[PDB]
Amino acid sequence: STLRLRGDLPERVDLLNITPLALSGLSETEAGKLAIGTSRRGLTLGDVFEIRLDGSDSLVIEGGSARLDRVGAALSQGSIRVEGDVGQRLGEGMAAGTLTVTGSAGPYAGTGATGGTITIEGDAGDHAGGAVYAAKAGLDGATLVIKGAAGDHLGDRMRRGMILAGSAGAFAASRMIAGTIVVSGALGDHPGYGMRRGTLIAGSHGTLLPTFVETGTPDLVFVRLLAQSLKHLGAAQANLLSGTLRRYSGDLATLGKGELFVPAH
Amino acid sequence: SDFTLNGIKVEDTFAEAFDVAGTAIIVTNDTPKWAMIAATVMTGFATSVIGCGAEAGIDAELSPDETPDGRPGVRILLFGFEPNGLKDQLLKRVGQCILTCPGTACFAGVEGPTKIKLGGAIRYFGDGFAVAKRLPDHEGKMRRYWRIPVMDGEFLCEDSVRAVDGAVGGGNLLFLGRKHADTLIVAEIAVEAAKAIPGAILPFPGGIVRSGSKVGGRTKGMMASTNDAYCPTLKGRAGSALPPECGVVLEIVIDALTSAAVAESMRAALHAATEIGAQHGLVAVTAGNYGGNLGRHHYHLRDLLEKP
Amino acid sequence: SDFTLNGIKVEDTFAEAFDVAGTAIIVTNDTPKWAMIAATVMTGFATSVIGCGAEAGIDAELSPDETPDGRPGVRILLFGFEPNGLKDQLLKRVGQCILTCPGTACFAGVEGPTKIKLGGAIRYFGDGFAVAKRLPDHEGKMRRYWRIPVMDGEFLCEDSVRAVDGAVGGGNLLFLGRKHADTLIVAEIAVEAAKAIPGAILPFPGGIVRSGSKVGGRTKGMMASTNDAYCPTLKGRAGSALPPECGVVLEIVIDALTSAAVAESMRAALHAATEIGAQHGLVAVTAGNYGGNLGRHHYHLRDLLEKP
Ligand SMILES: [Cl-]
Ligand SMILES: [K+]
Ligand SMILES: [K+]
Repeated sequence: STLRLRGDLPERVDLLNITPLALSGLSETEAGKLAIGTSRRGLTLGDVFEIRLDGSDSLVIEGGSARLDRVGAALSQGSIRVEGDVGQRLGEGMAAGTLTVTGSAGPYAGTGATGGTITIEGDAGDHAGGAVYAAKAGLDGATLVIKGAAGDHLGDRMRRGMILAGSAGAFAASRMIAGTIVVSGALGDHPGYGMRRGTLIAGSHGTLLPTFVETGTPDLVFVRLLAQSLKHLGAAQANLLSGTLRRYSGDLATLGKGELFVPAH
Repeated sequence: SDFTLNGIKVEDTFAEAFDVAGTAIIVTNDTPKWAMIAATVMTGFATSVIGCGAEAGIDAELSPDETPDGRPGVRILLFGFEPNGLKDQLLKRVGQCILTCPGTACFAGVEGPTKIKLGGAIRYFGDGFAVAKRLPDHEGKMRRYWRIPVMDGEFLCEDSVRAVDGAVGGGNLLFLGRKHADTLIVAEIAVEAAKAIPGAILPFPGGIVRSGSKVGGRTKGMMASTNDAYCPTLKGRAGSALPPECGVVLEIVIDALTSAAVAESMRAALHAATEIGAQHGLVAVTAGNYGGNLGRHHYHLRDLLEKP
Repeated sequence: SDFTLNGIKVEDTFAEAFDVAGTAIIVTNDTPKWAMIAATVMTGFATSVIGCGAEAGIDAELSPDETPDGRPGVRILLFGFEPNGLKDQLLKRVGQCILTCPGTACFAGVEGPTKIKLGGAIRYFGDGFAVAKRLPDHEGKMRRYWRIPVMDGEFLCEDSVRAVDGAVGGGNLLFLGRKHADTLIVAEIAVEAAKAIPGAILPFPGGIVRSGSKVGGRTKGMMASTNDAYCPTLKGRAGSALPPECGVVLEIVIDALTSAAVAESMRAALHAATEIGAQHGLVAVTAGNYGGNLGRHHYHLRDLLEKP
């Protein structure tokens, strides 16, 4: 099933429940009439895309705009491939499956995602892996891979899962409940503000918080397990765990159960 | 009725084994030396489930490739009557023989249907500083481990360990021989053969038992008594089941995670003992039974004739 | 004014040890191998008295000259809270790790004021066939032994074993060091020094403890919890009792039949560790105390300065 984007989007678009499972049941003529527009004037799937449908769990959106909100949200089946850029809330509340994006992503990508894998070959927006307004948690069990560079508040109020970022902006892992974030390269200023639990590993790092204390350079069994887990998934950050690391305990402002690893020298 | 294997008489009996709860754990250390120290202290004081807490043994030493840790490890089995009694014994032993040993780490050894809490209970020694982590292993399965803070570092312990159903214990075959010194060697190379089978162990000291566990007794409510029939000091009188040439008897008890492993462990012991048996004075080989109605699994030596 | 020995800082504390019930037994076999197999399975699963039944260890290996049997033996100690709990643990362990082991024989190890029935209780496994014999030893004292008939032959067991009064356990000193691999070696050569003292053992695996048993707990009613002060993962925050150069802590726990042996066992470990300590990055050596009011015996490191 392929959706060929006809042209530029005049308004923001909500692609929720436009999952290959839902699309299979619908007829090709009936599926075209599904409205995805935000505004009162609205927009139907036929107005935006050239719909080619087949009874399959695989979906490919050819062409993407930064105005594609909630793309792949609540996805429980199959896969969605977006050859282009996307908007906010990539796979909001994704249950399971795979969701790959060629371009960059908007803010709040990965919110409330339970299972499956969200891959952004481009850059992630602000609050990538972070919780939305009034949200209990951000990433909640799903694996989030950003080959490019994430913005501010990566993994904000993250509860579960794993984030594999290339680069990260300021205030990464803020208000973190739990989880694992391995950014291969630079990490912005003030990481892990309010961190409760979790593991943050980065190659470079900016200025650290006063409530973070250094533990030293410990050879831990968990690091060995996390390394083999990244090796098995083909993660580029698997090499970051090869050498001896410098450790810091989670933000002491809250219960200091989180941690931060940075290369020794 | 009489059977002869490798020129040595073998009684046409069966070994009466029982159904038991069994589980396995993999304990790793930075060196194989301390991996073994950790397991040796855990397996000690575990020769029977009725008197000792459980029946424990080391299945195999693991190389850094055969382990989920990547560090040299030990696969160590534990058997108990009830899945609750087994959980109780594993919690005690892992908590005070594994956790205490420096640089160790506990993982689930075997796959099974019922679940046993391990890391989730020792986590409470962490006094609230322990954290839990979920990671996919080399096979692709999500596993949950606990990180207990300790003096040397972190004691990493997997939350749950699985207990295999249908683990069989009590499979035994005993040897009759002329002299203790020589006949011990027959049993020694017999246990070395049995240890090799995966998932099977021999809980008794060196695998060998010298006290013949007999069901019942002469006086009052005897639950266990010595096997006067196979005692050389009670020879010559009615009720002694050993010939005048015999002067020493030794028993070999095998426990395994799978019933087939009990039979294959017995077979390997039966053959290895008889091949060299004539040289060291092995008179005959029999198996221990209780009457047939106590234990579900019967391992007849007549089925163990085929070479391994 | 904190003491510094051999270039290594030594904390000006004391080790809080407790009074405990202690006894010793000598187990002999035909070969030194099987005497050790018997000793190793009995000592296992006995690292603390609170969780495990008792605290056990092997004092020293005995030659055929040092034994009442005339056969190579092993002197093995056992410690318990109460003389009744000590009696219960010895009966269980000798009954199922010594009696079961082939070619063994159990004798009383140490002399003491209180009496513990040992052979007189295992004799009931004989099912009425066991006999008692009274014979004078090489010193001229009349001793009573039991002869339990078993498969391999007879399990000879002395009727009574003596329990010495004033056995002390819990004497401990812990090492702070830069790296687990190297500092383990410091603790390893420390236990080898401590083992040598007669009448003293180290119950934990290989003599070393990695989990700092701290009295109390943060929440609810906890009997034991991890020692967050000496945990390297909880560094940098208030309440961490170790400097930034330190990254690993290892504890050594010593039990002995006599109070002086605990101090002398501590002294040898303290000196052996520091002599080689600078080579392996040993930062400092301190001792674990509970406040002074829990344990009667206080072993201050200020009195252990004199060379052995
Ligand atoms: Cl939206
Ligand atoms: K084996
Ligand atoms: K010694």
